[PDB]
Order: sequence, then C-alpha cells, then structure tokens
Amino acid sequence: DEAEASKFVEEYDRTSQVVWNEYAGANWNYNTNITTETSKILLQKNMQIAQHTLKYGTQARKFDVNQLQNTTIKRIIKKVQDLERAALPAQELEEYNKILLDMETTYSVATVCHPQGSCLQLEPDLTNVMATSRKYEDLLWAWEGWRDKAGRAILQFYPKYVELINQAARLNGYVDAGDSWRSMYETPSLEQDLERLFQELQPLYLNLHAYVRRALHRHYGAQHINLEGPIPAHLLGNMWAQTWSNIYDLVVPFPSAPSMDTTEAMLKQGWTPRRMFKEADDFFTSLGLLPVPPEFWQKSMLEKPTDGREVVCHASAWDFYNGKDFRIKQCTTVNLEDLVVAHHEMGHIQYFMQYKDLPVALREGANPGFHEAIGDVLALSVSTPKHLHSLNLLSSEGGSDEHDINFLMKMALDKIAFIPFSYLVDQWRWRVFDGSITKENYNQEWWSLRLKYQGLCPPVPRTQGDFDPGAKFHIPSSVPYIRYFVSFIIQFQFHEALCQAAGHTGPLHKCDIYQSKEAGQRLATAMKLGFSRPWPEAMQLITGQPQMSASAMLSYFKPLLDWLRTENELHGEKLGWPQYNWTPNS
Ligand SMILES: *[C@@H]1O[C@H](CO[C@@H]2O[C@@H](C)[C@@H](O)[C@@H](O)[C@@H]2O)[C@@H](O[C@@H]2O[C@H](CO)[C@@H](O[C@@H]3O[C@H](CO)[C@@H](O)[C@H](O)[C@@H]3O)[C@H](O)[C@H]2NC(C)=O)[C@H](O)[C@H]1NC(C)=O
Ligand SMILES: *[C@@H]1O[C@H](CO)[C@@H](O[C@@H]2O[C@H](CO)[C@@H](O)[C@H](O)[C@H]2NC(C)=O)[C@H](O)[C@H]1NC(C)=O
Ligand SMILES: O=C(N[C@H]1CCS[C@H]2CCC[C@@H](C(=O)O)N2C1=O)[C@@H](S)Cc1ccccc1
Ligand SMILES: O=C(N[C@H]1CCS[C@H]2CCC[C@@H](C(=O)O)N2C1=O)[C@@H](S)Cc1ccccc1
Ligand SMILES: O=C(N[C@H]1CCS[C@H]2CCC[C@@H](C(=O)O)N2C1=O)[C@@H](S)Cc1ccccc1
Ligand SMILES: [Cl-]
Ligand SMILES: [Cl-]
Ligand SMILES: [Zn+2]
Repeated sequence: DEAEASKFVEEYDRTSQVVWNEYAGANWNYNTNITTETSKILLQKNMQIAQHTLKYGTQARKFDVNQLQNTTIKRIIKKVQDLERAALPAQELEEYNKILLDMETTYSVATVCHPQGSCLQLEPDLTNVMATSRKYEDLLWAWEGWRDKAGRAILQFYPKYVELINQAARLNGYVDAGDSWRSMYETPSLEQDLERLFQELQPLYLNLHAYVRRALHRHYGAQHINLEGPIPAHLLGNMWAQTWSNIYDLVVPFPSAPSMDTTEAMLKQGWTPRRMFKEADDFFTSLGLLPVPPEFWQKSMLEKPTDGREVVCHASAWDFYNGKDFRIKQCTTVNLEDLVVAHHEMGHIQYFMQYKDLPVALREGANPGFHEAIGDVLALSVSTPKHLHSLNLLSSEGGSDEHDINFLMKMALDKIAFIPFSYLVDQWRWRVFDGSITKENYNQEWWSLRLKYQGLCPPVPRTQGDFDPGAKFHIPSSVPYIRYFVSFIIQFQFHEALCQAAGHTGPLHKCDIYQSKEAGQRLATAMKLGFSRPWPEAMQLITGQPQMSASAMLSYFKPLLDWLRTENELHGEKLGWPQYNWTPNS
C-alpha cells in the first residue's frame, strides 16, 4: 500500500535526522581535534549510524518499489535500500571504518622534515613552497618529500580498502564501488558524455600546455624542459599540478600590463579569514540568497588552530542535518586563491540552507557536480578585474586589451588546466575498483594517465613502494572526484545563464553578477529541488536547457584560444607530447 510506504519514509526521516546529527558532531569533533579519544568516539558513532542504516535499509528492501505510485516516496525508498558499508558483516564493517580513519589521519598529520631542521606540514608550508619557489631542486624536495611521507604511508591500507568498499557495493547490488559512485548521476551515458566534454576542451588545453611549457623552458633551462615532451610535474605552482595559476609570474602574456600583488594588498588592508567569508556571505545575499546563520560564525573553524590541536586542514563544508547548524572547516590563508576556496565552501552552505526542508534522503545536490559548482559560479564574478578593483585588491585594469588577455590567462591556468586532472583521477579509481588495475600496477597506471591526459611526467622516476595517488586528499578520504570535472564544466554554463538573466551584454568573461536578484532566483529555484528530481530538471531551471555542455566554457575562453593559437604558431610549437616517453635526465 502507498500508505505503509509513506509512513515508512516519515519514520526514516525523523530518526535519520537525530542519528545523522550525532554522527556529524562526532566526525566534526575528530576532524577539528585529532586525538585518541575523539577517534574512539567517532568509531563508536560509526557503529551507531550503521545500526540505523541496517534497520531502515532492511525495512526499505521489503517494499517492491515497482508497485509504488507516488514517485517521491518511490525515490526515497529506492535510496534507503542501499546500505552502503552497513551491508558488511560486523567484523568487516569495523575493519573498514578503522582503515578509513587510519588513511585520513595519516594524510592529515604527515610532515616533511629537513635533516636536523624544521618539519613542514602540507597546509600552509608545502603549499607555499610549491606556489612561490622558483628553484627546481627546492620544488623537487617538497614534491618528492610529500609523496614519500604521505603517499607511501597510504599504500599499506589501500588494497584492503578496495576489497571492503567493493564488497559493500556488491552487497548493495552494484558490480563494484566505481559502479556505485557513477550511479549518483543517474545517467546511463555518463562515461560517453564526459569523454565528449573532455575532447571538446582539448584545443584549449593543448594550446595552454604548449605555451606554459615554452615559458618553463625559458625559466628552468633548455636542459630541463623538452619542448616536444611532457612537463615535469613539480613546476606548475601546485602540489598536484592540478591548477597552474601560481606560476602566472612565469607566463604573463603582457608583462607591460602588470597586476597589483593581491596577497600583499589583502595583508596591507587587514583582510583576515573571517573577512573573506563575510565577503562571500555578502555576495550570496546581494543575489537575494540566504545569509549564513549566526551559529555558523560561532561554530565554524575558519583558520588553523594555534592552540596545539591537530586538525584535518583540507577545506570542507558540513551539514549537521537539523536545518540550523552548518559549518565550514578550512585552514584559511589570506590570499586570493583561498578567497576563491572560501566562496566554493560557502556555496555548499547555501545549498544546505536551500534544501533544508526536504526529507534528509533528498538533501543532496541535483548531482554531486552541482554541489561543487555553486560557490565557484559566484567566484567567477568576484575574480573579474572590475570586482577585485572594487575590493581594492587590483588597480584599474579596464580599457586594455593587454590586461584582458592577461586576465583570461590567469583564469585559464586554473580552470582549463584542471580539466584533464579532474578527468583522470576517477578514470584511475574506476579501474582500481573494477579490478583492471591491481596493487602491482597502481602507481604505473596513475602515471600513464598523468601522461595521457595532462601531458606531465614525474621529475624523479618512481620506485616500487611509491603510491602517489595517496598523496592527494580525496584518495585516502574516499571522496569521489569526477564531481569536480562536472563542476568545472557546468559552472561556466551557470555563469553564462545568470549573466544573461542579469542583462549583461558583451564578452562573457567581463560579466559580474553582483547584486542581481534575477540571477539569485535562478539558482535558488534549482537548489531548492535538492535531489528530488533528475538533475536535468535543475539544469533546465538555471540555463533554459537540460544538457551538460562545454559551449559556455569555450565561449568564455574564445579570445584566449585565438591569442594562444597565434602565439604558439609564431614560435612553432608542436602541440601535445609526441615525445611521450621523455623524462628528465637530471
Ligand atoms: C508524492 O508525495 C510527495 C511527498 O509528500 C510528503 O511526504 C510524504 C511522505 C507524506 O508525509 C505527505 O503527507 C507529504 O506531503 C508529495 O510532495 C509534497 O506535496 C505537497 C503538496 O503540494 C507539498 O506541499 C507544499 O509545502 C510547502 C512547504 O513545504 C508549502 O509552502 C506549499 O504551499 C505546499 O503546501 C510538499 O512540499 C511536497 N513535498 C515534497 C517532498 O515534494 C507529492 O505531492 C506526491 N505526489 C502526488 C502526485 O500526489
Ligand atoms: C580535544 O579533544 C580532547 C579529547 O576528547 C578534549 O579533552 C576532553 O575534554 C572533555 C570536555 O572538555 C573532557 O570531559 C575530557 O575528560 C577530556 N579528555 C581528555 C583526554 O583530556 C579537548 O577538550 C578537545 N579540545 C578542543 C579544543 O575541543
Ligand atoms: O559523495 C558523498 N557520498 C556518496 C559517496 C559516493 S557513493 C554514493 C552513492 C551510493 C550510496 C552512497 C555510498 O557511499 O555508498 N554514496 C555516498 O554516500 C558525500 S562527499 C556527500 C553526500 C552525502 C550524503 C549523500 C550524498 C552525498
Ligand atoms: O571540495 C572540497 N574541498 C575543496 C577545497 C579546495 S577547492 C575544490 C575545487 C578544486 C578541486 C578540489 C581540490 O582541491 O582537489 N576542491 C576541494 O577539494 C570539499 S567541500 C570536499 C569534501 C567534502 C566532504 C568532506 C571532505 C571533503
Ligand atoms: O561523506 C563522505 N563519506 C561518507 C559516505 C557515506 S556513509 C558515511 C556514514 C558511515 C560512516 C562513513 C563510511 O561508512 O564510509 N561514511 C562516509 O565516509 C565523503 S564523500 C566526505 C567526507 C570524507 C571524510 C570525512 C568526512 C566527510
Ligand atoms: Cl602525483
Ligand atoms: Cl562524483
Ligand atoms: Zn566542495
């Protein structure tokens, strides 16, 4: 009967709110205070939430969702039938929870030490070395050292993690954990759709890569850069070479049109982490969207503690499943890169507030890419030179074609360079999960993809025992990655649509949607759906059509594509890395 199924979902919602709120609290308390005691409590709460998931999931599987008429009830029940790791026998469940905590903790406490010298943490110390050092050997020390300490230490856990996450997936009716993850998109054509989008971005990426490679050749020397080969992976300003904008100084298209040092401007003008989040809050409310609650300011961790606590620094946003308590945990540094991250995280909080009155089972983004995209959309407007000048972080840069191309390059170094990285991470993990890549070949297959998609090579040959994927947060934390590929594509579609709704004319990259209530309304209507409808409906509400499409990103960067093609042709660049086997001689 429809009536027993409606009652079931009402009971599930009531009880899940309580249990999920308790689990979220214990998880937060460990993430913001890594201790033996908080780990023990977290593992205990893990068994408590598993008992609830098993109880209600077992009930849900007694309903034949075929017979169910109401589609929202059918949708909730189908979801609750997936027990996730609560499908595991008790011993394997305890083992999985411990392995996950061990991997997460290992990553978040790893340090890289000089001999009889200081020990560096990833945030801020190694991040700053990668961003600012311009000495090959110092960058190599940080790049190799991080992999030696964090990556190699994850390897002992990863095969058993794979076994257990796959076992749970099979117990819930999937073939492996990658199948489970991909199912979040409810899109049978997902793999083909993502491949087509990746291929559309190749002209831009290959041209950007060749131009940056030439600039690296100029700085690091002809003996260290092959103009027809892959780029050494430690030279791009970022530990993972996933975003390249920190080497803007090495690649600036028009050096005669310099930009104000934004870090020094933020520091000289007294910006703090709290100010950064307040500015993001102001952008959301300028669109008519919701302010974060007072409680957010009391309870969030917006900077690394100075009091002796060890924490998980990697920035993240937290819903406590009570409609009131939402928090960010970020070890914020005062610079423009982290201002963008603060917007990314504030977008999650906005989504949490928008869907807070849906049943908890539907309190998720339309798909995981939508969740990661919202804050980045607003940050596209914040990042415009006009907006940054309004914040007194740049001088006036308008009315200058040189400044225009410089800005597009700054944006491409992050947004375009990230496309191949974000594509490859779960290409690797899906093949680990499906058994195509074994522990014998984890690292070799990672580097084959880093070459194939990003055109990068490791500066030091890898050795048996290396596990470089473990040195990237999302791997030991079991956070899917294709969401970020989707996000980077769709955030430009959203920007284009919101700019049109705001009445902007002229080139897309000049748009700033600040204060547009029409733009806010598009976003709010879509976010309020949560996970209640197939994601093409939310896509339609924002953009006027239902597909994912690279057209908006291509339009944004069209003037830079034209500039890059002319520049690369002038210098005779060979796009790609036809000398694909090249690696550094020294
Ligand atoms: C299929 O069932 C859904 C879900 O119904 C809700 O959840 C069930 C478990 C039961 O507890 C129901 O009693 C309960 O309504 C129906 O969706 C719901 O429809 C109602 C009626 O339009 C929506 O009410 C609105 O609520 C807002 C505030 O939240 C008011 O301001 C509005 O004026 C309006 O009254 C409700 O939001 C909506 N809920 C969800 C989660 O979608 C759905 O109508 C039903 N389908 C059919 C064809 O009957
Ligand atoms: C970090 O975690 C430790 C361990 O849970 C906290 O110390 C506990 O604090 C509670 C309440 O303050 C006491 O009831 C326990 O007896 C304490 N346990 C130990 C082993 O000291 C500590 O307060 C936490 N720090 C922060 C800043 O939250
Ligand atoms: O993405 C996430 N959670 C995903 C992880 C990848 S798989 C996916 C599909 C199958 C069911 C369930 C499973 O893990 O088994 N599930 C998840 O929880 C976290 S970051 C955000 C989120 C939280 C709650 C609900 C939805 C999203
Ligand atoms: O997404 C996240 N954090 C950001 C912070 C930096 S910006 C952003 C965009 C670029 C791609 C990706 C990157 O840095 O690898 N990324 C992030 O990881 C968090 S909300 C993911 C998470 C969710 C729940 C629990 C734990 C983590
Ligand atoms: O939300 C996530 N991961 C969830 C997936 C859905 S189930 C949930 C409840 C039971 C315990 C635990 C489990 O069984 O894996 N768990 C998860 O890890 C990831 S994406 C985000 C995240 C990562 C690290 C710390 C905090 C958040
Ligand atoms: Cl790597
Ligand atoms: Cl995903
Ligand atoms: Zn995020």
